[PDB]
Amino acid sequence: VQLVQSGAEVKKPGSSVKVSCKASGGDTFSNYAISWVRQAPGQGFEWMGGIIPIFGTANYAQKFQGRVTITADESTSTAYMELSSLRSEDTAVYYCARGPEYYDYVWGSYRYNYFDYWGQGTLVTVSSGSASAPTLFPLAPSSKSTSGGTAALGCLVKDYFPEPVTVSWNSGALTSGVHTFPAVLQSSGLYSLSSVVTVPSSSLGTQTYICNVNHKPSNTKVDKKVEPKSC
Amino acid sequence: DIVMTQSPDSLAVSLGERATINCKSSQSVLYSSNNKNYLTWYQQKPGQPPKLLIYWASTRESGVPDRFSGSGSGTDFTLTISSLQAEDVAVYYCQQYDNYPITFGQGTRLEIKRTVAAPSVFIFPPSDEQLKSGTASVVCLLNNFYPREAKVQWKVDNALQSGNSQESVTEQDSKDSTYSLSSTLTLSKADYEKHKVYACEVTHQGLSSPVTKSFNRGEC
Repeated sequence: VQLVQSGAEVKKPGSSVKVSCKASGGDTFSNYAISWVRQAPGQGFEWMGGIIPIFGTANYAQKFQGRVTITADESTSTAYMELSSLRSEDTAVYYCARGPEYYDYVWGSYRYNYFDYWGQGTLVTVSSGSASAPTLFPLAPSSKSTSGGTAALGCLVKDYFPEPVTVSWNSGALTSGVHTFPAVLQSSGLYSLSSVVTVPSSSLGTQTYICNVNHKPSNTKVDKKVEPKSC
Repeated sequence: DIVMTQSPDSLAVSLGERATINCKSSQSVLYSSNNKNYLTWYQQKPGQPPKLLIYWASTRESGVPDRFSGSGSGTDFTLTISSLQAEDVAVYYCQQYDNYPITFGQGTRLEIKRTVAAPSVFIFPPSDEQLKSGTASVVCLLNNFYPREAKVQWKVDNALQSGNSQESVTEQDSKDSTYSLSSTLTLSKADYEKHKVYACEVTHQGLSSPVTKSFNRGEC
């Protein structure tokens, strides 16, 4: 069971967004419910609504009723949540989630319960600011970043907007010892973060180290080689 | 609407010991038709979606380790993690589905205790590429320490800096229960080139006295 969502976007206040969630192995669209829940950065969760694809019937939280539509396309096993008249407060990671249904013998209806699988989430930022790609600067390994048989090196991922970025090292081949720090929103209105990795210092003359950054909101990918300091 | 309130907001527990998280609902979430509490627990790690642990208050989801247990009824619920493991570092959330709208508690962060670990301290001058652009970012890295408290001070030509650095800390790492921190000092190119000696001074419980890492601008 796998739920794959559309990518992160920046949207202007007053616009609409449509987020997709595709299920792949359908049991899901035939026997389950699909819900949308959002999470503002640094906070908890709000259910927006859900649908039972085989019936086409959808319920929504009062606070979104009139402004949100959830649909589901059984031939593409894809569900969608369209949210209109976007406001700053709609900035959040939007998750689709699947769960089973139970029958309510008093309502005479199938109802949503717990969610058993969640998709990876889609960060939608509502802002009048335009998207901007990051610039990558090296954090070159040197005598001042080595200890014992270990060296630290990294990537400064500077001046992008909005979140998120994905940072990988060597196309995802290097994962051990990596720390990618949380971004800070700078006075300029742009984000920055560093990503660092510790490696054997004995590797520096022979192993290539590339920082790979993907910034979906500006449709940019950047790769930067990080080489040891040479005097 | 049902308000879900978790307690405590954060806890730190020793490995192999018991962690207890509470959740209280503003009204009963006991569904009479089948006499089940419509109360669920989820685990969320950073950058990751939530994962189901327990439903109907006390039924474990298939694949979930038996050290996870749920109990309670009506309005008062507990998630108990026995024999706590490193991989249990996460934020835990309760959720009700008795009443529409479905509602969630605000999360409880669980962190783990461990022995003191001093940071390894590293420094990075700004790149020549960045300086060409008019700005200098100088980065001081405090790698793999515990506990999270540390003092980090920049000195530029021996003058303590104020208001021009920014600190970011990672969430606790499952592999060794440590934190890492980046301190970035930002200067204009013109200010960066007025001074020579750049230093970051780190004080931590694991260091018998504060550690300074420094460089001289322009030097090997």
